[PDB]
Amino acid sequence: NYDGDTVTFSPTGRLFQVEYALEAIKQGSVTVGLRSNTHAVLVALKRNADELSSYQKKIIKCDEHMGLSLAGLAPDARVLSNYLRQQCNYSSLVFNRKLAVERAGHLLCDKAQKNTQSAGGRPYGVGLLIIGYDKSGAHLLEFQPSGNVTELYGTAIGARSQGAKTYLERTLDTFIKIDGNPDELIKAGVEAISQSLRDESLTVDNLSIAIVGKDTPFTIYDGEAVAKYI
Amino acid sequence: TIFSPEGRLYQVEYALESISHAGTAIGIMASDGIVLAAERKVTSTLLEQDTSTEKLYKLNDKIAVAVAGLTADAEILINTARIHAQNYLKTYNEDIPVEILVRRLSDIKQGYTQHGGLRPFGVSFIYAGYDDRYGYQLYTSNPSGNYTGWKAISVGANTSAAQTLLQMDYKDDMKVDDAIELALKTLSKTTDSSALTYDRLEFATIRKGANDGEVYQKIFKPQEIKDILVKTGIT
Amino acid sequence: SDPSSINGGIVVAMTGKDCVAIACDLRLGSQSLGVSNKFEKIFHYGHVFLGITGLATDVTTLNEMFRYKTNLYKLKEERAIEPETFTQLVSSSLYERRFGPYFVGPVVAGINSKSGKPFIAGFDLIGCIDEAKDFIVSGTASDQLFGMCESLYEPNLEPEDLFETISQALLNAADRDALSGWGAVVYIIKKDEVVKRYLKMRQD
Amino acid sequence: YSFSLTTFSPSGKLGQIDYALTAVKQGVTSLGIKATNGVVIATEKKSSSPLAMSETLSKVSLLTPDIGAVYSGMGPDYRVLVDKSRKVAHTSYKRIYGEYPPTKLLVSEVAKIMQEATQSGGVRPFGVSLLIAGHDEFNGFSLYQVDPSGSYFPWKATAIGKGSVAAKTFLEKRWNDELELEDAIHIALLTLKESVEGEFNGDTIELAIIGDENPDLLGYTGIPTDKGPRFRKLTSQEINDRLEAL
Amino acid sequence: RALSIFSPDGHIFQVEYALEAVKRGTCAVGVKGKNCVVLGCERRSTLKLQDTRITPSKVSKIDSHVVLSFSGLNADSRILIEKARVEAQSHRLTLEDPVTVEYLTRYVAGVQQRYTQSGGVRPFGVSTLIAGFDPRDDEPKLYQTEPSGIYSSWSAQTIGRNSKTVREFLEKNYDRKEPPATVEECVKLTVRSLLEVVQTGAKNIEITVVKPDSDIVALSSEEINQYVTQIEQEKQEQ
Amino acid sequence: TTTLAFRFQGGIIVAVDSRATAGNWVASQTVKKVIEINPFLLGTMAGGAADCQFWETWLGSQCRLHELREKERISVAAASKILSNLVYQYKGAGLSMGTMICGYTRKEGPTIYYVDSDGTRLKGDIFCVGSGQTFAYGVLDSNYKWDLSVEDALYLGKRSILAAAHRDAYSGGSVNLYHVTEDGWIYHGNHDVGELFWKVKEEEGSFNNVIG
Amino acid sequence: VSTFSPEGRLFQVEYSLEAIKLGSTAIGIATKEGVVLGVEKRATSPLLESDSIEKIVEIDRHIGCAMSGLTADARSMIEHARTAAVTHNLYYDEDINVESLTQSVCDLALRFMSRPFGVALLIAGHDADDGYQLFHAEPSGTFYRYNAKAIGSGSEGAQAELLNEWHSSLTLKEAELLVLKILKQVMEEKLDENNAQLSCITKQDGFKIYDNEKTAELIKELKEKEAAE
Amino acid sequence: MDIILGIRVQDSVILASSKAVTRGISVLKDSDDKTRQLSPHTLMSFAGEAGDTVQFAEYIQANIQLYSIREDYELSPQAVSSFVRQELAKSIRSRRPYQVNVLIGGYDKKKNKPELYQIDYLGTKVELPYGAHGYSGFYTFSLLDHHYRPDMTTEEGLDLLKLCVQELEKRMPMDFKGVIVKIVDKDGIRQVDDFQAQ
Ligand SMILES: Cc1ccc(CNC(=O)[C@H](CCc2ccccc2)NC(=O)[C@H](CC(=O)NCC(C)(C)C)NC(=O)c2cc(C)on2)cc1
Ligand SMILES: [Mg+2]
Ligand SMILES: [Mg+2]
Ligand SMILES: [Mg+2]
Repeated sequence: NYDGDTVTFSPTGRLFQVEYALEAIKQGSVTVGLRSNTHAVLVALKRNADELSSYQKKIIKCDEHMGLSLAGLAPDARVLSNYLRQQCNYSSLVFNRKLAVERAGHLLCDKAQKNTQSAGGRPYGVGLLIIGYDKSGAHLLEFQPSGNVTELYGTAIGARSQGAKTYLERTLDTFIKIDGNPDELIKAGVEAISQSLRDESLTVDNLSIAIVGKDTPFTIYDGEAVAKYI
Repeated sequence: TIFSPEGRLYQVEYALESISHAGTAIGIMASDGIVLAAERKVTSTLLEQDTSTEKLYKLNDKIAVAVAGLTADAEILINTARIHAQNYLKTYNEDIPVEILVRRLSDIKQGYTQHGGLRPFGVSFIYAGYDDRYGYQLYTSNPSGNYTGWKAISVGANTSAAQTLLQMDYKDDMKVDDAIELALKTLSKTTDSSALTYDRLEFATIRKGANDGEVYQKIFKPQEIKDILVKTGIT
Repeated sequence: SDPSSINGGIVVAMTGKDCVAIACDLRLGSQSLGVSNKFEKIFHYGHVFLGITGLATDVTTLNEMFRYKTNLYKLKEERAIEPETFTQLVSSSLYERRFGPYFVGPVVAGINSKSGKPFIAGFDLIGCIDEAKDFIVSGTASDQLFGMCESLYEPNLEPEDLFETISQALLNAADRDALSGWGAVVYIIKKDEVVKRYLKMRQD
Repeated sequence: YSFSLTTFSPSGKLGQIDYALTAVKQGVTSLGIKATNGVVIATEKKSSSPLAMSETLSKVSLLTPDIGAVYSGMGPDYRVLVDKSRKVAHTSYKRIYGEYPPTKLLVSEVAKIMQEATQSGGVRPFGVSLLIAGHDEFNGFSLYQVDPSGSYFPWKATAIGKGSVAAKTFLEKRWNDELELEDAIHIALLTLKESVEGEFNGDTIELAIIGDENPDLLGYTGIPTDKGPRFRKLTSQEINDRLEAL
Repeated sequence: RALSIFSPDGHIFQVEYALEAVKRGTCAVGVKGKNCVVLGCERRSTLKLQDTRITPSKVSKIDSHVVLSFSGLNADSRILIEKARVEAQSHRLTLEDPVTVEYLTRYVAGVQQRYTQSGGVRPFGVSTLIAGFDPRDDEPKLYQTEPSGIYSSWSAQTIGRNSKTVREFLEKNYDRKEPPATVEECVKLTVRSLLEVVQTGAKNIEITVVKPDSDIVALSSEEINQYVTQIEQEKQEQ
Repeated sequence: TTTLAFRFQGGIIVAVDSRATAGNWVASQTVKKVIEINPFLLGTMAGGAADCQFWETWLGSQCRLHELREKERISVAAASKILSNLVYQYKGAGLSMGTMICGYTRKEGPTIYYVDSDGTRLKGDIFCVGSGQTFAYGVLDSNYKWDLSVEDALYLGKRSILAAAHRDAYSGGSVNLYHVTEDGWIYHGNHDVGELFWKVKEEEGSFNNVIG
Repeated sequence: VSTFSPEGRLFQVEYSLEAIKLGSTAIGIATKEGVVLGVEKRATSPLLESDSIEKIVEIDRHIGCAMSGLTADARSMIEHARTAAVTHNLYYDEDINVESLTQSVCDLALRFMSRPFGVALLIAGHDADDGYQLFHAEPSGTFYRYNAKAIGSGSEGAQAELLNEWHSSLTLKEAELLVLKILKQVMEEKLDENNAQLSCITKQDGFKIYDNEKTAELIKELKEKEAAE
Repeated sequence: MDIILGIRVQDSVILASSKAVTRGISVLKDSDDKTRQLSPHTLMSFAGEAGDTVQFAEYIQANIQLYSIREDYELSPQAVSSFVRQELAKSIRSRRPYQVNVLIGGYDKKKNKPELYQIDYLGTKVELPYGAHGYSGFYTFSLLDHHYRPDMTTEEGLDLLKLCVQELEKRMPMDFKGVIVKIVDKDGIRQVDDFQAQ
C-alpha cells in the first residue's frame, strides 16, 4: 500500500518507487567502466530488440574530456546527459574551466534527489557510468537513480553485472597499472565484460567502446573500429 | 466530471437528484405574456415573507428566472447573468436576446461538467423573457448545461405530477389570466403541504401592456398573491 | 491637442425652489469643423441626470458605463440610485483611472426622492467633487458660464423663472465661445415631472 | 488539492454542508428578535474555565455602525468571517458609494464567501450559522440567518444551535408585529434562560441591539447629517438591571 | 490530474465511455448524392409540450457552405460548434478562402483528440457528421468524427442510438456505382433509413439539404411527410 | 534598389537590380533580391537587406509547411498574407521592407501582391518598389501594353531596371530577370549594367544624355 | 501516470504498448535502393471511403512515416515532426538527418500531457551521411533503427517472416512485393488496392505514396510470382 | 487624406470612396476599394494609417460574419456601429491604437430605414444625414448643407454626390483618382459602376 508515490516512506523507512526505479537497471544490457592513471574506458555491450535491429547506443559524449554509459531507460540517460552537457558547457563559457568529474557527480546526485522528493514526478530509471580526464587525472563514477554516486577504479552495471564486477575486483592491481598503454586498458575492459555474458560471443555490433585520457579526447568506437578487440 | 461505464455524468445525475427535492417552480407561456410561480420549501410563521426573495429573480428588465436548487449557487449564476446582459447592452446598445443570455448561462454550467474538478451548481432555472425577435420565450436549464424552450414547464419537486396536469390543461390560444390560474391549480395539486397559502408562494408575470408598446415585469407583492388566490377559488 | 478642446461643449446646472435644472449645447466638432448639431450631453439614469463635457468618445463611454453600473445597482438594491450616491459613484469611477483619466467634466443634477432636497454637483477629470448649492458649470466656455451664473443667479427661483435664468446663462456663454453652441436643450426637473426644452439659438 | 471537497452523493446530498450543519447544531444557542423600532441579537458566553476572561471574547460583533452579527457553531470560523465581512463592506461598498451597505447586501456578500468555501478546491465549508441584524434607510430594520451552504433568509425572530427547536417554539408564542424594543429585549432574555444551564447573569450573557442613533457614541460633533451608530452592545451592568425585573 | 489514462488491455476508458453517451444519443444520418448531401436526425421523447420555434434543431451551420450534426451530449456539442465557427472565420481572414470540409473536420477532430490527453478535462461525449461543399467545387463531402479524434469520409454514415441497425440498411441499399442522382431520391433513401428506428413520426424526422455554392435548406414537417407517405405505400404495395 | 513586377498576356515579368548600399558606401554589386520560394512562387526584396532576407526566407518555410499540411501549394493571396500579417505584428518596431509576392496558381492565375512593412497589402498588375521605383515606372508605364510578346516584355522589364540603375545612385550592378507562366518561373539570366548599358545605347540609340 | 511497477517498467507506457498491438499493421523495409512503407487500411465498414485513410504521411521530401495504434494521437507528432524538419532547414540551409528528426519526435513523446501517446511510428528516410534508414518510435521516448520492422496486430507473425525474407541486397522492387506479401498473410481481409497502401522514399525522387492503380499492378505481379511453386 | 463620403437619402445610403493608394512620391494603385461588406445590409468604408486601415476592417468583418452565423440573424446597423465604436474606444487607450476612421452605411430591415454612422479613430460616433472623413468634409459639408433634402430618391442622391466629387476635383490638392460608389438599400449592396462618365 506504500508504493503509490515517491513522496511516501514505508514503515521500515524505505522508498519503494526508488527501489523499483533501481530495478529497471537490472534489465539493462551490461556495461563496464575502468581506469588506470592515464586513461578511463567504457565498454558497453549493446542490446538488440530483434536480429534486424540496431544494438542501441549506450555511450553519450558530454564534453571533450567527459562522457557516460547507460543501463536502463534510454530516455532518462538522454535527460541527464543533456543536463550534464549544459553543466559542462556552463563551466567553459563562464569560467573557461573544464568541469571536474566529481563536480559532475554531485550535480547528477542533486538532480536525481529532487525527483525522489516531490509529488507528480518520478525517480530516474537509469544507472550511469561516468568517465573523464580532468585536472586531477582519470576518473570513473557510478550513478544510481536514488541519487547515490561513487568513485571507483572500475565497475559494471546492468544484467549479470556481478561477473565483471568480480573479475575487476580481482584484476584491480593489473589494470590500475596500464598507464601510457591505451589498447591494453580496452582489452582488460573487454576481458571484464565477457565474465557477464552468456548470450553469445560478443560481435562487431555487440560492442561499443569509449576512451578518454592524458592526450586523448573522449571518443566513441563502434563496429569496424572495435574489430581488433574481439 | 467523469463518465460512468454507461456514459453518464455522475455528479450531474446527483445534482438533478438534489434539485428534485427543491420547492416547485412552474413557467407558463401565454399569447400575451408569461407566468412564473414557485413554491417555497420549508416555511414557518416567523419567516419574513414581506422583504423576501428566494425563487424569483430579475435578470434584466425583459427577463426573469425561477430557481429550483441551492439558493447560494443560484445567486452566483444570477449575478454573472446580470453582468452578461449589461455587457451585451454596452457593446451593442440593444437589450440581450433571451436565447443568447440563456446559452451563456448553460455554457458556464457545461464548463463545470467538463473541466476544473469542481462540483456542478445544484440549480435548475426557468427563464421567462421577451425580445423583438421571438417575442415571448420560456426556457429551462439544468446542471448538465442543457437548455430547451417550452410552452409550459416545471422544475424541482414533483415534476412528473405537475407536468401531466399542464399537458392536460394547457392550450396554444391561452391568455395570461388563464395561465396564472393554471399555474396556481397545478401547484395546488402537487404541494407536499396541507393547502396553498400566500406566504408559501412567489409569483411573477411578464406582460406587454395594452396602454403603451413596452413590456412590464411585475413581481407580485404578498397581498397581491393573497388576492389572486381568492379570485380563482382557493381562498 | 488638449483633449478637452477637440470636440467642444458646455453643461450648466442650477437649483431652484423644489426643482433643479440642467442644460447643455448640442455641438460636436472636430476643431474648427462643426460635424454634428444633435450631440446631446445630458443623460439620465432613473431620476438622476448626468451632463458630460470634454472628449466626445469619453462622454459616450462614460454614459454607457454609468448606464451599466446603475442598472446593476437597481437590480441588487431594488430601488433607483439617488443623486448623492450617484455622485460618489461618479467620483470613484473617475479616480479609478487616476493615471489615465477620461477627459471629461461631469455634472450631476436631480431631486432626492426621499428628502425632496434638490441636488447638483460637478467633478474634475479625476473625480474631485465640487459641491455647490447654487450652480455648477463645465466645458470650453466654463469661464463665460461662471460669469453669467454669478451675475444672473438668485436662490429660490420657481421652475418657470429658473428656466429663463439658466437658458440665458447658457445662450450668452455659448455665444462668446467658438467651440460651443449650434443648439441647446434645457431640462427642468421637479419631484413629479421633467420638461425638456430645445432652445432657438445662433447657428454660427 | 485543487478539487472540491464538497461533492454530491447519489442521494443528492452535499455531505460536507450537512456535517457543517451538525457542527452548528452542537453550538451554543443564539437568537435574534425583530421589534418595530429595533432588532436584538443575543447569546451565551460559555466560559471554558472561570480563569478565562469573558469580556475578551466577542460573540456579538459590529460589522458596520448599523449592522451586528452573532453566531452558532465554530468560534474561530466565525471570527475570520467577521473580519472578511467588515473588509468587504468597505471594498465592495463604502469605497464605491461613500455609504455603508444595506443589511441584505452585506448579508449577500457574506453568503458569497460561505458559498465559495462550499465549492472552491482544497477547502471545507464554514462550520457556522450567523444571525445578522441591521438597519438601513430604505429597508428599515431586518434580521437574517446565514448557513454553511451560503443560504440566507429573513426572520421576524429565530434561534440557532443546541436549544434552537424549543426556542423557535417559545418565540413563536411571544412574537407580535407591534413589539417595542424593550419588549423584544425582555423576550430575548426569557428565551435565553431556558437554554442556559449554570449561572445566568450579565457576565454569561452577550446582547446587542440595533436601535436608535447614538450621537454620544459618534466620537465627534459638528456634522448634524451624521447621527452615529445604531448598533450598541449592552453592558454587563445594563443586562443585570433588566434581569432583576424578570 | 490525469483522467484519460490507459488500462492494462490498452484502452482509454473515458474515451470508451464517451462512445456510450453517443450510443445513448438520438440518431443522426447523412448520405451523399451525385450532386448533394442530405442530413437527417430523429427527435427525442423525454417530454412533449415544447416550443419548437426557439429550441435549437440538430443541424448547425458552421459556415455558409458547411453543416454539422451530432449524436451525444447536447451541451458538449455547442462547445465544439462554437470553436468550429470561430475557426471558419479565422481561416477566411488569414487564407482569403473559406474552409474545405475536410479542413474543418480535421480541426474539430483535433479538438476532440486534445481533450483525450489533458489533465483535468473529460473527453467530448459527441460524434459529429460534417457535411458540405468545398469552395468553387461540386463533388459532395461527408465526414465523421468521434470522441477519440479519429475522422474519415463516408459515402453514407449514421451515428447514435440504433445506428447499428441503420448502418445495416445503408450497407445493402447504397450503391456506390449509383449515388442517388437526385436531391429527391437522396431524401428518399435518408427517410427510409431513419424509418427503421424512429417508429413512425413527422415530428420525429427532420431533414436538411445541402447543395453547392452555399445552398442549404431545411425541410418542413409537411414536405418530409410527403416522403413518409410514398415510402409506406411502396412497401404496402408488396 | 529597383524591383519591378508586371502582369501581361504571357504571364508575369519580374526584374530587380543587384546593389546594396550603407549610406553612400556601395556594399555590394552582386546581391540576390529575388527569393525563389517554390517553383511557382517568387519574392522580391527592397528596404533593409536583413529584414527582407530573413523574413522572406522564413516565408518560404511557412509556405512549405502549408504544402505538407494541406497537400497543395499555397496561393499567392495566402502566402502574401502570411508576410503581411507577420510584418503587421512588428509595426512600430522599425522594420523596413517593401516586397512583391509573385506567382501562378490554377485558381488565381498569374498574381502579384505588394507587401510593405507599413502593413500595406495590394493586389495589382504593375508595381515598382525601392529608391529607383519612379525611374522604372517612367520607362515601364510608357511602353506597357497588355499584348506585349514574351520577348518584348522581358526586354521592357530589363530596360526599365537599366533606366533606374542609370539615374538612381542607390540602384545598379546587374539585372536579374524572371518570367512566370502556367508552368512556373523561368530565370532569364544575369545582365551586368557595365556591359548592358553600352549595348542598349548602341542598339537602341538612346541615352543621348550620355557622353560618347 | 508516472508510476513504476516492481519490475521497473512504467505502467502507463506498457499499457500504451498494448493499445498499439490493437492497431492496423504497418511494415517497413530498408534497402540500398530505397525504403518501403506499407499499411493495412482496415475500414470499419464498406461505406467508408478507403482513400480518406491516411496512415502513411509525408514529413519532408526525404522523410515519410507510417503509424499504428490510436492514430488520432499521431496528428500532433506529425505536426511536430514537420515543424522540426522545416525549422532545421530554416536555421541550417540543409535537410535534417533522419535520426535527428526521430530523436525530436521521441523528445516530444517523453513529455508526460496527461498520458503517453497510444501510437507507434515507423520513420523512414534518406540522408547523405547515413543513407537509407528505418526507425521505430515508441511512446516510451525510445527509438530503434531496423533493417526491417512490423508494428500493430500482425507484428509477431510479420517480424518472423521479415527475419526469413530480409537480406542486404534486396532490390526495391523485391522489397515492395515482400511488403504486399507479408501484409496479405497477416490482414483479416483479402489484400487489394483499396485496403492496403504502399509508399517508398528514394534519394532521387523523395517520399511518394503509390496510387491505387500502381499498387494493384504489384498485387497482380505478386500473385503470379507465387503461383510457380 | 483619402476621401470617404457618405449620404443617406430616403430609401438608401450611398458610400463614395477614393480609389488612389499613394506611398510617398508614387500612386501605387488607382482602383482601390476602401470598403468591406459587414453583412448583406451593412457596409463599412474606411481611411487612415497604411496598415491599420484594412486590418481593422477585416477584423470587424470577421466578427460580424461570426455573429451572423452563431445567431442566424443580421445585427442592426445601430448595433454594428456600437460594436465598432467600442472597439475603437478600446484601442485609443492601448499601446498602439488603430488610426482608422470609418463610415457605416446600412439598411435596417426591421425599421425599413437607411442609416449612416460616422466614427473616428477615437471612437467618436455620430448618426448623420451625410458625412465625411478628413479634409473632404471641409468642402462637402457646406455643399450638402445647401443642396441636401431628406426625401431624395437614390437617383437624386447620386447627382448630389457627383456635385460633391466635382468640388473635390476642383479644389483639393491631391489626385485621388475618382471614387467607387456603392448603394445600400432594402435589396442589399450594389456597386454603381457608371461614375467615370454620367
Ligand atoms: C538581399 C538584399 C540586399 C540588399 C537590398 C537593398 N537594401 C540595401 O542595400 C540597404 C539600403 C539601406 C537601408 C538600410 C535599412 C533600412 C532601409 C534602407 N542596405 C542594407 O540593408 C545594408 C546591407 C549590407 O551592407 N549587407 C552586407 C552584404 C550582404 C552586402 C555583405 N545594411 C545596413 O545598412 C545596416 C547597417 C546597420 C548598422 O545594420 N544594417 C535588398 C535585398
Ligand atoms: Mg474648463
Ligand atoms: Mg458659440
Ligand atoms: Mg461659426
